[PDB]
Amino acid sequence: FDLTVGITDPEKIGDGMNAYVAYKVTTQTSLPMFRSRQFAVKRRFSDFLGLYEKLSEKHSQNGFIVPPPPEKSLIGMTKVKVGKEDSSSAEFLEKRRAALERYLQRIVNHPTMLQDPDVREFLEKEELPRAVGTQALSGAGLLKMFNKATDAVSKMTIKMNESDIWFEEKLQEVECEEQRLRKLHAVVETLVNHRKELALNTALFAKSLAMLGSSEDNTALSRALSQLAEVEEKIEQLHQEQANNDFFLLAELLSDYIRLLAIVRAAFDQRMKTWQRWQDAQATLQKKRESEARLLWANKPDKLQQAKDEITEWESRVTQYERDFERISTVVRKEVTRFEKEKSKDFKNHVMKYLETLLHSQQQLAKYWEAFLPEAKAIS
Repeated sequence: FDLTVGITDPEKIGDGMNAYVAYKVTTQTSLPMFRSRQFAVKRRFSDFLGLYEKLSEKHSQNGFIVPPPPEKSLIGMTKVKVGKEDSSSAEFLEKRRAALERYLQRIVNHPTMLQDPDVREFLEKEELPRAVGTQALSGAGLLKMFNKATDAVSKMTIKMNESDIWFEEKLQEVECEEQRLRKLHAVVETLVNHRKELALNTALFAKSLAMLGSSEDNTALSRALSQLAEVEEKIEQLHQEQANNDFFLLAELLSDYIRLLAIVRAAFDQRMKTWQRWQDAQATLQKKRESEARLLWANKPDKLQQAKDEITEWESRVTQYERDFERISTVVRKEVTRFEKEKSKDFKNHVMKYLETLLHSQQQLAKYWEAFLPEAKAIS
């Protein structure tokens, strides 16, 4: 609907390792679910992240993807792309703001799940939202580790279902995706390596004019070289700004593509879990109760009514699983059609960044080269 935020208020408590900021959020969307219709909240970086990961666990157990926030607490410390949570204090605040508004736009991008009242009232107020969210409670961590170790053994026969007709595309694109993101972000790290010393070389190009000041001083030469100074500074500013912004755009796109793909691979892993749930449910309910029917001639009506209500309730649970297969697959239809429209949306976003680079390149290159035109038609 309406989302126009102003990220302000750098309330720094500690500097260096994982700086926590109560930053301003100008809360739009004046729909009548939002009470005051004009309000701005503060959001403390120690507070809302843990509660949002709690709510992310909640809408993960019914089954959805999460938008990645600015990450911390073993998520923003262990190989986001390199690491360095020490740098999230003063210089990568712009990276925090960028991925923060990516997170906010992806919050907007689930309009069916946008009608969640608790997170709307929490982002609607500024209440210092429940500061116990900074946490280390990974007792489910090793649990899901050996669950992943079991799924890596027992995924194969369930892959052969109708799931294959929907997963062969995702497997092909995740193989091509990990190949192209390996190559592309390796190019990004080499860009981080050499664009900075390229900017330093442009600074030494400027200092070469003082080196010319240590030589013959002719003013016709001096005007030309002092004009070339601001020429190379404009060129350095333009393409270094492009090499910064478009490349961390594509880096954030690769990162949240990785995280959303990991979420949906985990979701199909839970669908395989529900497969083995109904499978061993049916195996116990049939084998054990036809072993009771087998043991009819231990004649009492106790195991007869036990057989009856056990097969009734537990095959009702089996039918719950076989209907929840269409429920989970329908949720999969929803979130993968969300993926096609979201891929279209952020492909449009980085392609409008490309043609926006073309547009500001057109108007900037045009304006300062026509500003250089009279001093090209005259002495430089």
